[PDB]
Amino acid sequence: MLNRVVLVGRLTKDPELRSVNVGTFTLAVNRTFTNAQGEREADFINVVVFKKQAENVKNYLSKGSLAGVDGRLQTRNYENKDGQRVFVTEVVADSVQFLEP
Amino acid sequence: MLNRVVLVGRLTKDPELRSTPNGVNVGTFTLAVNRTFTNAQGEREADFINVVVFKKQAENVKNYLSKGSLAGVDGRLQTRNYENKDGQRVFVTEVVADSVQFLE
Amino acid sequence: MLNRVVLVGRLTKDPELRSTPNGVNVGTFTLAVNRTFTNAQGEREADFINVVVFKKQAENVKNYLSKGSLAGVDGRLQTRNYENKDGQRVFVTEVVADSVQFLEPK
Amino acid sequence: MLNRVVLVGRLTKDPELRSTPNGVNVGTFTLAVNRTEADFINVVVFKKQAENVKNYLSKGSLAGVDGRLQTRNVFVTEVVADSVQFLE
Repeated sequence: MLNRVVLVGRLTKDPELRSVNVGTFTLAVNRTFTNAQGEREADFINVVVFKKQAENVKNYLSKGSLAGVDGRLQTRNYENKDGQRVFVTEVVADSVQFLEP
Repeated sequence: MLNRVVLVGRLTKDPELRSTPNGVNVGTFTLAVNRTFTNAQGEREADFINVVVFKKQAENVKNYLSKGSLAGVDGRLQTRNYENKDGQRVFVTEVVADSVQFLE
Repeated sequence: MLNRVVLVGRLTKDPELRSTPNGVNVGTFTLAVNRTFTNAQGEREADFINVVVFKKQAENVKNYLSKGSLAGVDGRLQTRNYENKDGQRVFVTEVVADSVQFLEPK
Repeated sequence: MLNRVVLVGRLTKDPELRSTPNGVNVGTFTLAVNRTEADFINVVVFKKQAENVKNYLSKGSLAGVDGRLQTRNVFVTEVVADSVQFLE
């Protein structure tokens, strides 16, 4: 079934590599509208990359970089230290685009 | 900034409709999108995505969609975070649908 | 740069298979995807989008899909331009599909 | 049925102004999207958003587009945009 996600945003932090081996960062995607006082909210979207795509993100992207992301939405579920269940939704990037020279 | 999500899937359960303290309709359902590839043993697994609609979009999805209905969703990916009963910080990301298309 | 198209529609005709100078099979069909809004005349028009598939995916669409089959298409949008006898130009726009989903039974 | 197109590229010229028979304003530009050789995709915007694009974007500017795909006739298919997002 069809599953497609496209985002442009800026990384909140420097990307992490993680593992089997996965590259990870979170993208702040400003909304296109504001309230009457110009306050603009954002969404903080976790993205995961693999292989050379994971390598490209590690060598090009840093805190604050504007990036383009194209992928699938995948959901998983785990339990943590305190004994709580966490519901995870993320973008698994099929192609990431560095939008800055 | 660009924010676009398009999915096709089937509802896992029947949709729920509600009215905020302010009296606008909010519709909720979860969409199961089978993957296009297979896992290490040849299984095709699914993803279970929470979708949100408002206003007439929420009404029409409530009266027309039921458990198992094939639907296409066009919208944006939005993130929230709250502190629920047990006392947890819970991070929710969900699809806010600009248009739901009844495919059956 | 990002280039992304997601469509659902019904095939206008039955799909075509062909095999290039090299051997690879190329699948061809065009999709009628009705608009979500209405015209000044109160009913619903569609847009007719050419789709291109390759390799085994193109085989399946030839073996499974027919005129009227509802299908979903995911891919990238391509533009090229070439000619013919009247050596003047044909402007083609199409979607080359990364994945097709057959939304009806067969 | 679903019809969504999302691109990022650069305008080949400055966007143009124009209006329909019924006086509605239209802004056009063609978008040079890069493969990863380019694709050259015409984009249409409407009403006030045409005033937006004409002020914000010029030849070479990096814009993202989000919208529907539409056919017209001389066959022509364009991207009717729901929002152009000025990135540079």
